[PDB]
Amino acid sequence: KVFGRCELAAAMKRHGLDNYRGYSLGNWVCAAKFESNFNTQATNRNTDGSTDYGILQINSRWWCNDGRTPGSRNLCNIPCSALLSSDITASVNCAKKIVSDGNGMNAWVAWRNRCKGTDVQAWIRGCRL
Ligand code: NA
Repeated sequence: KVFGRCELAAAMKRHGLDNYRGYSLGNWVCAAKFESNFNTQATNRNTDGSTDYGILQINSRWWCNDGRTPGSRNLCNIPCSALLSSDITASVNCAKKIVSDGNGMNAWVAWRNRCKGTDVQAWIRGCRL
């Protein structure tokens, strides 16, 4: 599913991401935009052989099991395919584990490079939330 910007914001809000560990909703929407262009089916292979999955591009080296990333962990305890669902619950629940891991949203390279220190509230302006 390709979300609309406000549709995604609402979904994320309902799943407890607004201000989760102090990151306002616009941060999450901004990261999704640049990670996946709001497409839950997005996948991208990394140089190390791991793959990033879903709307928030969660990596198989640490967070999910894809059966093809040797020596990896599965810290969210989920098949990576669950992250591609139109239902974002598994991505959100896993993202809450990731953002709590020490480095905050800096875990998402696109957040650090494209969202951090920008007016992220712009991503939810105009939405009914
Ligand atoms: Na893994």
